[PDB]
Parts: sequence; C-alpha cells; structure tokens
Amino acid sequence: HHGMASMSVSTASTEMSVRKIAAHMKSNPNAKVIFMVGAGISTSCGIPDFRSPGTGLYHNLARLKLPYPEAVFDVDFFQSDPLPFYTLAKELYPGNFRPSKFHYLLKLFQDKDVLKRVYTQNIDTLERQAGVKDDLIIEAHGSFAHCHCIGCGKVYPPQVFKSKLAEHPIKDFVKCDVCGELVKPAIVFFGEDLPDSFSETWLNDSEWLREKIPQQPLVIVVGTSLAVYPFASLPEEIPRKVKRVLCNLETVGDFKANKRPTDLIVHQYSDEFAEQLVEELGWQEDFEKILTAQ
Amino acid sequence: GMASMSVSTASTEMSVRKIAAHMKSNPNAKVIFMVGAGISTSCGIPDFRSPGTGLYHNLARLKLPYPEAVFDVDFFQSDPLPFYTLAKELYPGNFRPSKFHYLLKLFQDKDVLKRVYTQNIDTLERQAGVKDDLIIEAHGSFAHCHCIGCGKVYPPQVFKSKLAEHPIKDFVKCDVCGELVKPAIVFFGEDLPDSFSETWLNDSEWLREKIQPLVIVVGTSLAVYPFASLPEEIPRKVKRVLCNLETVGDFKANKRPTDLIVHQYSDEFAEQLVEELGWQEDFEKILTAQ
Amino acid sequence: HGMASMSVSTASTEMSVRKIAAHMKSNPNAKVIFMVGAGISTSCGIPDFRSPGTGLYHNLARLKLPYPEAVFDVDFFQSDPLPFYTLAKELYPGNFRPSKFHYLLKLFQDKDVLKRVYTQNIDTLERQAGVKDDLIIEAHGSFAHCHCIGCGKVYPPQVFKSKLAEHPIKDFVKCDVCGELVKPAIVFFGEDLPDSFSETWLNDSEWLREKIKHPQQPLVIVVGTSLAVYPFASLPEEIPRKVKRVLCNLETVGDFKANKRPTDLIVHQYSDEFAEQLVEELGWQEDFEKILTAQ
Ligand SMILES: Nc1ncnc2c1ncn2[C@@H]1O[C@H](COP(=O)(O)OP(=O)(O)OC[C@H]2O[C@@H](O)[C@H](O)[C@@H]2O)[C@@H](O)[C@H]1O
Ligand SMILES: Nc1ncnc2c1ncn2[C@@H]1O[C@H](COP(=O)(O)OP(=O)(O)OC[C@H]2O[C@@H](O)[C@H](O)[C@@H]2O)[C@@H](O)[C@H]1O
Ligand SMILES: Nc1ncnc2c1ncn2[C@@H]1O[C@H](COP(=O)(O)OP(=O)(O)OC[C@H]2O[C@@H](O)[C@H](O)[C@@H]2O)[C@@H](O)[C@H]1O
Ligand SMILES: [Cl-]
Ligand SMILES: [Cl-]
Ligand SMILES: [Cl-]
Ligand SMILES: [Cl-]
Ligand SMILES: [Zn+2]
Ligand SMILES: [Zn+2]
Ligand SMILES: [Zn+2]
Repeated sequence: HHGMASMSVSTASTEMSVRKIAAHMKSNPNAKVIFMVGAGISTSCGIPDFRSPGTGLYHNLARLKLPYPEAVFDVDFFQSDPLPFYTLAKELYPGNFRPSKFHYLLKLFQDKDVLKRVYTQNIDTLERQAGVKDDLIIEAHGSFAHCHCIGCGKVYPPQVFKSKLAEHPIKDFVKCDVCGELVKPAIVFFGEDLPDSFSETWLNDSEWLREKIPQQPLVIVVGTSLAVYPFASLPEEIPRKVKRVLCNLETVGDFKANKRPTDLIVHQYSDEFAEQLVEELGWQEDFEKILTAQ
Repeated sequence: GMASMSVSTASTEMSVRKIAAHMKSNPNAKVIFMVGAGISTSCGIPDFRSPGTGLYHNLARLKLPYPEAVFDVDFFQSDPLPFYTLAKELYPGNFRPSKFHYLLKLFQDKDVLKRVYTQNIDTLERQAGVKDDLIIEAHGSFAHCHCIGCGKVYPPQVFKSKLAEHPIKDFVKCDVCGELVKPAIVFFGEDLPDSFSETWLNDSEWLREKIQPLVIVVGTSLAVYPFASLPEEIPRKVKRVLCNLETVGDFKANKRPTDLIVHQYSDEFAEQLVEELGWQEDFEKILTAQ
Repeated sequence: HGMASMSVSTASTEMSVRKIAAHMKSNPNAKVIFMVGAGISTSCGIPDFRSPGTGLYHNLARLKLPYPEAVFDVDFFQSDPLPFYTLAKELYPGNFRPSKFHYLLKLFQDKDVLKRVYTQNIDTLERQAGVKDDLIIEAHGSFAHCHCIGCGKVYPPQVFKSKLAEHPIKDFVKCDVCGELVKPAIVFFGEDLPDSFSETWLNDSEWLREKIKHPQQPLVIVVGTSLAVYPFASLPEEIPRKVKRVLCNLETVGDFKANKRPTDLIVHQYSDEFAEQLVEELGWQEDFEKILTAQ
C-alpha cells in the first residue's frame, strides 16, 4: 500500500525520496510541478552560493572593504557609496557559465509538460539558458535585462551601465537623466521591492494550487537557505494539502520550523537529485538528448 | 497558581520532581506513555538513527540500495533476501527488559498506567509484565505473519523456520494470492494496525474528558509518521513530558509553556522517577522477581 | 524600505546593529522597551543562572539540594529554609557597579527614548546606573522589603537581614500575625510575581498596540536572558507582530528560536559590546562616555 497514512519518514535517502516523488507523478499524470530555487542549483556550474561557509560570496568580499557583507547589495549603502557594487558588478553578468543538469531537468519537465513554474532567486539566468520558456520563469530578484533609477524608477536599456564598467578609472557613476539619482541594473537589492510579476504570479499559482486540491501537484524547493524575504515566505504559503519537497544540503526555513507529516526533505546536491529523479521517472533518453544538444 | 513563577526549561532533578509532584496531586489520574527505540538501548539493542551506532548506519553487509530498503515494502517485494537475512537478529527473545520497561510494570501495579503506545517490536514491554490491553504496538509485532498482497494472516512458524534454512531457497508465499508473506511488523509504505488509530481516537477523548492526566514521551526521535503526529494531538490542557537525549519533534517546534523536557537516558529517568514517587521498594522487588 | 521589500532574516551583526540604529533614526521620538535578565550583569562580576559551569545553578553543591533551583522554590523553602538563609547573605545588592550596557539604558533615558525596562535581575543595577524607578519594572522582586509566604504581610528588610549574621542561624523569622515564614520579596518558583509587573505590561501592551494614522514606531529589545522562566518568557511572544523585536544574547532562545518572525533582529554579542556598537551607530559616543566617566 501507499496511502497518505502509511508509515513514512520525512527525511529520506535520495533513492527513496525520488521513488516517492516518481510514484506521485506516475499516480498524478497531467499534474504539474512548481519549483522554488536558490543559489544552490548553480554551485556545480562554477558559481559559489551566497552563504555557504568558506566558499559563500558573503565570505569573499573583504576586497571591497565593506561595513558589512550584504552592503554590496543594499540600496542604502549603494546611494552613499556605489564604488564597491560597480567593482563587483562585472563578474555578476551572465554568459561565462553553462547550465547544470538540474537546470536541464526543468527543461525536461517542460518537454514532458509537467512544469507549471519556476520561481528563482538567481540572476545568472541559467534557467532560461537551459531552454525554459519565459512564461514559466519568475525571476523573483530581477535581472540584467535592463537598468533603472533608484529614485523615480525610470527604466533604461542595459548598455549604458554595462558601459561605465568597462572604463577602468571609474569616473562619476551613471545618473538618472530626469531626477539625477543613481541608476543600476534591475537586480533587486535589500531595501527595494521585488518585481510585480513575482507577487502577482504567485497570487495566481496559489489559487491554482487550491483549485487542484483532481491530479494533485507538487512543489519542490531546492538550493536555498530560505533566509531572504519575501521569497522565503512562499514555502509556508503552500496549502497544507499540497505535498512539498525540499532538496537541500540542509533542512531550512519552514521545513525546519513547521515540518509537515507529508513533507519530503532530501539532503542532496541538486544535480545528484536531478539525475536520480530522471532515471526513476524513466526519462533518461529524452534527458540524455537534451543534455547532448547542449 | 498557574500564572506564577515557573520553569519551562528546568534541570533534570527539578523536572523529575515536578512530574512526581503532579502524580501526587492527582492520585487517581493515569499516565499514557509514547515510546521508541531509546528505551531498549540499554538492553543491548542499538536504536535506529543515532550517529554512527544507529542501525540504519550499520546495514553494510546487506548491500542495500539505500538505508531504509530493508523495511521498505517496495524493495521487499522485489528482493526479500536482505530482510530475511536481517530478520534473524530482529526476532524477540535474546534480551531482557530494561529498568524503564519495569517502570511501566510498576505504574500498572499502582493503577497509574492508562496505555503504552510503543513503536518497538522487541516486545520487551510485554516481557516486563504489562498487560496486553494496555500495550499498543503501533508498528506491529512478530506475533503473526501476513500477506503483503491480500492481507491474509498466517502463523509465525513457517516464516521463522525458513530463516533457519541457510541458503534461503524459495520465500514464503500466500496460498491464496501468491504474494510474499512476512511478519506483521510495519514496513515503510504499509498502513498501521487498526488498534493504533482506533485506540488513540478513543484515548484522545478520554483525555479531553479528563479536563488530571499526564502523557510521557520517551526514547523516540519523532521522525516517523503517523506516530510522530501523536504528541501535537495532545490537548493543550494536558501536561506533556519528554524524556529523550535531545529535544525532538513537536517539543522542538511548537513547545508549550507546561512542557517538561528531560535530557536523560530512560533508565536513569525511571530510576529517579521511582525515587521521587517514594516507590523504591515495590520497584526493586519487581526488578528482582522478573 | 517598504513592508514587503527585500530583507534578510539572518543578517550579520554589523547589518543587524545597523538596521536598529537606522530604525531609531527614522523614528526619532519613538520609545524603546527593554526586557533583560542575568546576562547584562555578567560583566559586572555577577554570574548568571544557567551558563554551563559558571552559572549559579551549577555551583550550589555545598547547599546539598534536591535540585538547583530549590533555593528559590517556596515549596522547598517552606519545608527547609536553612539553605536559602545560608545563601541569602551574598545575594544582597551593593557590591557591584553597573555595566556599560546598564549605562546604555540611562543614555536612552536622557534622550527621552526609553519607555520601560522590564528586568528579572535583583541586583538593582539599572537603578544604580541612573534609570528612574518609574521606568524600571522588577518582574522578579527585590530586597526593598520582606513578606510572609502565608498571609503576605509586608515587613521592613532589616529584621530578616540581621538574622543572617548569627553564626548558627536558628529559629527563622516568622510572621507575627499568622506564624508562617518571612523572606525578602524576591520571587521564588511557586509565588506570584509583583502586581505592577503584569499590570504595567498590560498598559505597555496597549501603548504598543496604539503606536501601530502613523505614530512613531516603537521597538522592543530583549537582552541577556535565556527566556527559561515564565511568565516573563511570555512577554517577547506577546509583542505585536507589527512591532520589531531585537534579541541581543549569546544564543538564540525563547520565542526567537521557536517562532522566529522574519523581521526579528538577532544579535549574538555580549550586551556590553552591543551597547558600545549601538552607541557608535547612533552617534552618541560623547553623551555615553560622559555618562560613563561621570561614574
Ligand atoms: N549543489 C547544491 N545542491 C543543493 N543545495 C546546495 C548546493 N550547494 C549549496 N546548497 C545549499 O543551498 C543553499 C544556498 O543558500 P544561499 O547562499 O543563501 O542562497 P539563496 O538562498 O538563494 O540566497 C537568497 C538570496 O540572498 C541574497 O543574498 C541574494 O540575493 C539571493 O538571491 C544553502 O542552504 C546550501 O546548503
Ligand atoms: N537511553 C535512552 N534514553 C532516552 N532517549 C534515548 C536513549 N537512547 C537513545 N535515545 C534517543 O531516542 C531516540 C531514538 O530515535 P530513533 O532511532 O529514531 O528511534 P525511534 O524513533 O523509535 O525510531 C522510529 C521507528 O523508525 C523505524 O525505522 C522503525 O521502524 C522505528 O519504530 C533518539 O532521538 C535518541 O537520541
Ligand atoms: N555578557 C552577556 N551578554 C549577552 N548575553 C549573555 C551574557 N552573559 C550571559 N549571557 C546569556 O544570557 C542568558 C542568561 O540566562 P539565565 O541564566 O537563564 O538568566 P535569566 O534568564 O535572566 O534567568 C531568569 C531567571 O531564572 C531564575 O533562575 C532566576 O530567577 C532569573 O531571573 C543566557 O542565554 C546566556 O548565554
Ligand atoms: Cl494546468
Ligand atoms: Cl491551508
Ligand atoms: Cl486543544
Ligand atoms: Cl498580534
Ligand atoms: Zn529617476
Ligand atoms: Zn495473499
Ligand atoms: Zn502572615
């Protein structure tokens, strides 16, 4: 048997967890899956996460001589001193890296029509570079598609700011030609509001989920410490009747605070988790193809 | 009163003192225990999840695909040997009850035991003298066997004798549906015994009806459901006790003001609780008798 | 910096102390409530109660008690007061000087920015630092006077204190109107806290509720306490969600470890260091050093 009241353990090995997830999907064909990801799914691509000990970005910014680590991405600090961010802005642009196996899994799930959405906090855009349709990607923390004035919010093309970085001697910084305030790429900083698409789309997918509880859906959170708001408030807003999966090196956020009987916590690396899920779903072939094509 | 200076994080000595006090104030009140592997560690049976020593961390000679494969119904169905191989050591018999098990017997004698919900299959509470009507084996036992297919029940001996056979030839099958037959102990994926959900359903009301009760949880990491849901389902108006080496489950998440948490080994806990209750005599006699 | 903007729950210390000072700057004239425990007097040379090895409860072996907290339990006291008497001698205030954190409360007072200080200490150190009695709530009593554990009659201190000098302390002080034992008004487990505690909090809670038009936004700061004792430990949880909480302690505890609110500002610093750092971020280094020197 495998009823909702059958013996089970929340934290399980990758092998068992993937069997549970695979079983659910086979039992709920047509159902979709909502993913919520963070810097974790990009470490293997060569991009260190933010808060992991020793290797985290917030542990390798001594060069910037900042008052505190997170200052590089805080508007308050940006207004009073943009040199540091400019100095780091370079490496932040997409391009230098290739998607990971986990990023491609989202693509696979799309090709199999089981991806409902991907709320990401990353700005490396690897989820799109992997094949996922914009319609399905919710870049919760903005991106470099454009820039904006931190004063009135005027929107500008990338090129201008991207230019100022080139020139070594960082002269006066890009100002807003209409209010005179500082202009920067549209990646959310501490202090700023997230884009509209984020809270609006979530508002839609939340009713979608409530509608389903039909072929039951799943929500899978991976590679994030759920330490940043308002993004970290999503997992707890998932209806209790909707199964939640957490594939992370460590149990965090709502999974740690208010673990539910039906929760699935998997302490695994996103790529290993991705590999094992594909096999069990029986989608090795299609996945292999998607991987070789890139 | 109730809104006076009180702890929520006291020392072991004080906590034991308060538990005993509670019982003395409510002489007719009974207790409900909720136990796990932790109470049979001293008997020589290591628990399941403790770092390094835990059973799941020592299944190497069984060459499993993953730790919980042995007690997973899906793996068993497609490959029963590892369980057959491990089932030999799991059969009750080779051990004797711990001082804590006898504390259960002691409470029974004193008409203070309402129920004992256990997740152990070692049957040590039974071997300690606790009446069957007061014991609830939430995770089953080796008392009988059953078919993983149609649920039909059979006696123990056929499966137990097959274990004696060295190269386990053909595995026991159900003579009606042909599916595999195994001891009636709960595996991952399997539903629990009716007595569990049904007795709790009942005992729950008994509690809400008596609001003076006490529910003591000991020796379990509360990682396995639906058993793990038991603690939080205790009425807020009921005093909960947790005797475990580490704060776990609903005691760690939604801690309650009146919650007593004792970080102690169950045997010492019992040895000490017996002291504060002033029952040193009968207890020592029971330890001798059995 | 809207109510739904991007923020970190696990901010570093620098950012945390930064956010606090900023909140006060963008909310001048708003007051702050302090909730404190043994932690803030530790640097003064007064051990707290539960710190591994050094806490008081780990050092009463000589008193041969059934349990540590027994010296401060009415049930045990009512049956055997000798242990407390034996200890009581060294509990009386007056042998220590306030800590920098303590003077930090005074500073906050001078700036007319201190609403109240709920304290579980009985060292009277917030008072010795200059905090007005009306702004101080001693949730766990004091040695100001004594009382009968039976009828509750109040008595002057001296009668109980002199009784402590007598080499072989015998015939313990008793209520001359009911016969029960008398002791200094410091709260023991089993006893009801002083009336003003629950009542002042009843008002301060309404004050908080009425600050959330647009009144300057308050702030509740808890520091130096493990939140192991009720009803005090219920205060930080009874704080309205729309009011920021700050926890300055060596470790996260109470409602901060349990139901941590996104907005909570957790800081693992020694209370004295927290004071110095907060004073700097506030630009009050001058008014502080003068208060410190003038002591
Ligand atoms: N290969 C991996 N597989 C799975 N999890 C991983 C892996 N590598 C690291 N992790 C886990 O992923 C998490 C990474 O956490 P963070 O650094 O905090 O990243 P993220 O949560 O997305 O950070 C949120 C946000 O904070 C801002 O600083 C920034 O703006 C960003 O979007 C950690 O909990 C870590 O253990
Ligand atoms: N002497 C002791 N006294 C008190 N607590 C103890 C003692 N020894 C160990 N413990 C604690 O008891 C708990 C035992 O945890 P588990 O291994 O997880 O055991 P238990 O919860 O009962 O496991 C539940 C179930 O999981 C299945 O695998 C199995 O089927 C079983 O019934 C741990 O948190 C451990 O620290
Ligand atoms: N310099 C310091 N700065 C910050 N925190 C400190 C410092 N020194 C100790 N601490 C922390 O302060 C807390 C002290 O906790 P307690 O001993 O429990 O003290 P307190 O909470 O006030 O105890 C409450 C009450 O319990 C009774 O026993 C007694 O009556 C008392 O008022 C601990 O969490 C400890 O790590
Ligand atoms: Cl759909
Ligand atoms: Cl819900
Ligand atoms: Cl209830
Ligand atoms: Cl509220
Ligand atoms: Zn502008
Ligand atoms: Zn059958
Ligand atoms: Zn009296």
